Amino acid sequence: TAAAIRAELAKMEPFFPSGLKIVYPYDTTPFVKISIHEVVKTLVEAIILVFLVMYLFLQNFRATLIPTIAVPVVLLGTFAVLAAFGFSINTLTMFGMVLAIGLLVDDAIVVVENVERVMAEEGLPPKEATRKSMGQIQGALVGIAMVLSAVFVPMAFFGGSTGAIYRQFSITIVSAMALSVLVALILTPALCATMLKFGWFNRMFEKSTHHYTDSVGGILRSTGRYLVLYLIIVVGMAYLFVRLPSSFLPDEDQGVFMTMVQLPAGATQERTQKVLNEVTHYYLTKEKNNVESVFAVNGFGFAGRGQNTGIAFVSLKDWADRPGEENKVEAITMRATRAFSQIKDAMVFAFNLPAIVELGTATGFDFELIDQAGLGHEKLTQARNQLLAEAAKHPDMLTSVRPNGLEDTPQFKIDIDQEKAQALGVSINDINTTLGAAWGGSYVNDFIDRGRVKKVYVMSEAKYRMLPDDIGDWYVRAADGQMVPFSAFSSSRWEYGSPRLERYNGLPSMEILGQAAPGKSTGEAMELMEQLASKLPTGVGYDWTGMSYQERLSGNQAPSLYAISLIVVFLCLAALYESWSIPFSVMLVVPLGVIGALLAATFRGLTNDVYFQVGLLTTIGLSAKNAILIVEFAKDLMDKEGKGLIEATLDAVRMRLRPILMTSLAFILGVMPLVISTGAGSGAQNAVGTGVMGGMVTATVLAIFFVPVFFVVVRRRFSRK
Amino acid sequence: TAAAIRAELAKMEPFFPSGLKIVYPYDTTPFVKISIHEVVKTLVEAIILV
Amino acid sequence: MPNFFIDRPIFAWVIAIIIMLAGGLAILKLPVAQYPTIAPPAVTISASYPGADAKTVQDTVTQVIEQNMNGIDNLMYMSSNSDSTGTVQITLTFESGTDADIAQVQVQNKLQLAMPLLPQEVQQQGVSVEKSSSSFLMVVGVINTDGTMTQEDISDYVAANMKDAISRTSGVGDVQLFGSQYAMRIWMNPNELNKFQLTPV
Amino acid sequence: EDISDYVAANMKDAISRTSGVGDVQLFGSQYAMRIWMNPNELNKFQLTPVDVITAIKAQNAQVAAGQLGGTPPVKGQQLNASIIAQTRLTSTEEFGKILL
Amino acid sequence: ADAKTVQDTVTQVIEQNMNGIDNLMYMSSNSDSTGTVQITLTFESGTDADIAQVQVQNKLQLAMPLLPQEVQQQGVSVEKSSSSFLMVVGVINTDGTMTQ
Amino acid sequence: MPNFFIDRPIFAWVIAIIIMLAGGLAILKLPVAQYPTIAPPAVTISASYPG
Repeated sequence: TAAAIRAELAKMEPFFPSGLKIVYPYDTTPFVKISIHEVVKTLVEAIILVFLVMYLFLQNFRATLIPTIAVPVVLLGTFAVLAAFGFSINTLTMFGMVLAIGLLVDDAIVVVENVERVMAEEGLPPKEATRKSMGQIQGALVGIAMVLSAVFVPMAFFGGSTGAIYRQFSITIVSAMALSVLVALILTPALCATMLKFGWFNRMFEKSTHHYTDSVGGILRSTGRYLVLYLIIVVGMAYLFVRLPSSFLPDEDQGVFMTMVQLPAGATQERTQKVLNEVTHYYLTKEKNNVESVFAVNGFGFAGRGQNTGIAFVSLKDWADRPGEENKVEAITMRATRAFSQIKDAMVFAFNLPAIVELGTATGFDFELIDQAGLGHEKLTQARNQLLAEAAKHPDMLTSVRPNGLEDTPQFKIDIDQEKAQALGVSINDINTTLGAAWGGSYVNDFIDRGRVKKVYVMSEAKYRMLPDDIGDWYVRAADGQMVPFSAFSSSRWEYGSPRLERYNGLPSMEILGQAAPGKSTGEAMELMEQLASKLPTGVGYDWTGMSYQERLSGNQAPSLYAISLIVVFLCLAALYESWSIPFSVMLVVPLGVIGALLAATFRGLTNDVYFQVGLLTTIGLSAKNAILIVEFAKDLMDKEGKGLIEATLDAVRMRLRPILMTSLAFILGVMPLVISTGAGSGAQNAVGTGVMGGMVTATVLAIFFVPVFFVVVRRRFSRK
Repeated sequence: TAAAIRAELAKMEPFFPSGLKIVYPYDTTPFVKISIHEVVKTLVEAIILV
Repeated sequence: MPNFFIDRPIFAWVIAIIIMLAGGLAILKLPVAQYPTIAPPAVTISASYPGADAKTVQDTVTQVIEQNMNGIDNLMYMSSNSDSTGTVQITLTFESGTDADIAQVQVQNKLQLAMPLLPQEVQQQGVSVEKSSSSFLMVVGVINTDGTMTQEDISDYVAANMKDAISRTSGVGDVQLFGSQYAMRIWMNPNELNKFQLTPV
Repeated sequence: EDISDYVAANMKDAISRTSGVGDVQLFGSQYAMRIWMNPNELNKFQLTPVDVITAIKAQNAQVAAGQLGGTPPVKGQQLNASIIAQTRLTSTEEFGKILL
Repeated sequence: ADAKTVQDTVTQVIEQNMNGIDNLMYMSSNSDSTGTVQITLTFESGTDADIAQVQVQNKLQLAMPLLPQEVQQQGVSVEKSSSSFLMVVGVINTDGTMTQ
Repeated sequence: MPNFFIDRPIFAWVIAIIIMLAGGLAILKLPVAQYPTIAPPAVTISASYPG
């Protein structure tokens, strides 16, 4: 749509009068535009870091050109598949590729990272190595993938305002993972059989490998302290996990916000402007290093036109020009409100709309307060007045209850006496019109301006309709030609009426917004309200609409789902090793990753936003993957060899180091930017980035010396008696 | 839809005038709920004889 | 298995490529919309009664229209709400997944039943039904450098000459105009009407 | 003809906007403001229901009337309010006291 | 009529409101001297013709309040533009009894 | 097919667990009624203009 408008406009430009230009206030398009492109930059660039890590470990050109050209193949094919699946390109469907680039560098590493050894076994054979390495690996790849699936898919299975938000990650990754296998059984094998094949340098790892291979096994021996350690690191999470608050999506600086300025009902257009200026000025002067434009509009009600409301589309600079959170919409719009609420006799205020939250997390509750019987406006006002009152006495918990500007304002009745009227020969009709034409406009019919049919209205010159005493100017030809005046068939009397009538679902209503601010739970507030909404006089009902419709509706338990995932992560695993027992060797890693994540997320100022589950499953899962290959090599370097007890674990954890250390470092250094990002779309970057990096390092080493124990702890403790 | 009708009908009782009952005459929903108990039951029962 | 391509490559060195093109194509055309859609459709009839007034707008139009709303598939709620600025807006939030086209249609069948009851002044006024998000897509500033025209001259302009199309265009669900198109305005005067013995009638 | 009005003006509107709920025909009829003509007694006054209708139509009607502090105001201007004009008969006494 | 007397009373105003309508390419329009007004609107490639006839159509529905009573009587109609198709039977009388 | 699974029954048994576990959910959130959509659809026009 925006391409069009802007291009429609175009056709215009060439023809308007002289000095008439289209400026561009608050537009939301370019953020989105820049945003999902500031993400592309990531992928594009992180395929670079990966190319370098795949060097400090492999030290060749064309032997590097192979694993680094895997993710770009896979990813491209994901976009195709996305399209097939009638999906789109957007943040979620992108980070999903980001969080998935791990799952690609690795599956490529793993392969060539293997035909890399076995080249240390056969002297000099390429096709033999690559092929030999396959087979004793191929059925392994097909299984991880057939298992990670489940670490993703059982989300994006609970639906809701949300649900579809996760289904985006889910799909993008469940596939693009699959393509990783097709590349794996097609591109990576060959090609790595086509172009495959410092004493204080190279020697770094290798010297430090045995020292690893040593430290292992010997562990948990003449001090069982280690198998305890887990129940510690575990009891580690669970704590911190309930301490870390949850959130849907992190609000972001789009580069634009707007400012309400609703005065109280009955204000004057001329005053409303006053307020509006000043708001227009404050921004102009003070935060001028940010505020780049201010399209001050007055009379424009967001919930209906009005002489007493208005709006201010404020528009910032390029972000780039605004370093540090002080120059972020949140802060800019923090002080911006402190300054108002001051020198301003009206309820002015600014704020940044919550991205992707067409109602999802607008924090609080709509509580429509309906008139369930033939009650009336007045009564109902009151019944709200009470419900409103109590609301105040319970501030114990965090609240801020209130209505929407339907405050009764003075009306001026004028009661026409049909008798005196027909008494004096006047008709009611002639009067009616006179009333309702001088003082309420009227459109006769359609003149034509410059070949563009336009409207025609008869009404009183302002100056003859501004105070009740003017209703004394109009007289009205009777049937005797005698001009008679209103004060002769009428009489007026001030009173109170309402400038706004709600209704909700056919019954008259009155919206009461409000929240349970930092402290209590959004389900207590409601409970409470429902509680004291059952006092109020007979006839008064209530109901939820909006964020609260969706609260009592759309929360399809995650653990309830994530369990069905355990069952499937296991049945798969077992499925794979044929053992109702071996698989616990790997599942057990789960914690070693989320341990890092549930940290950093606490260290940095972060939440349980999405982008945390995605980087929580990408590790939770990936982690369980490097663990397969280090529990797979046993039961094998054991069941199909001259080795056993620890002899199994031996070259297993020994051969699972170069890979791990490579991938883990391939991914991490790759997610670098994300973590501390510039500022445009940062919100989402930073949150992805801190959750992963600090959840990777925490489960790379802190697992490398840890799966081994598991495996043994596992089956050795199954052959006990 | 039955489960909504009655569910709404539940919302508009609390405010009924002094004494007003909502008889539920003709409704073809108990039948469904049964002619599914039968079959479903004969299924287990099927399973059994086999 | 891998074997195949291991010996005979240049056959996997093409899959990759084709596969890659598939993503090239599929990118030139994949919708880069903001983020997925999650917002339940909403239609909002919205009439208007010149200088009318709240209780008047609403006992006389809004109740009318609402009563007439039924037979509307997937409909979470509706919520009239209408100002005494002689003006109304009634907005129905249909489920999620609901085909906007059809509700928008749906709704329109009903309301058309009431057209015939509204007061003439609301008919002629124009009455309208819509299918859009409430938040604003974008704003289009129109300024005048020479100061060769005024606020009132620009609201016109714009109207004559630019809404029209805006208003008309796939995508442009609803254009508000931040002013007003011109109109022969007959600012009367009573003393006179009085002198010569005339009335606005 | 007391309760029917109830369910019609009190519950047929939501039922029929409820989920699944197709169409919704009502075994009853909402409350009209029934006004029964008397032939010989209308005659008694030289009046046809035509006249009646005339009255009903100007006695019980709503009338838009504009606002003090109108749409565009004079430079000054402070007071801004609706001017409520004629209006609809809510009771049944009035319907009875209409002036023929 | 005549073109002004029509483009001013109807081509427009109607065409003032074609706004809301989905996948619209362009809308041309004719205002001839016989009181005819055709205002066809070709729409993007494979849009659902049935659903664009709607809106278009349904959106006239709001301008009529505005059309003059001469026109709204004849009725503006809306259809899918084809104006040469399948067969065209003809019915003549070859014994000068029946006129056009 | 056999000779696998017969040799390697866990996997097998596993597949049998999944099919069951996967499905059988689809009994706790799958629609219920007497007959599905059986009647053809109909539409009615409705005119109604005084005696």
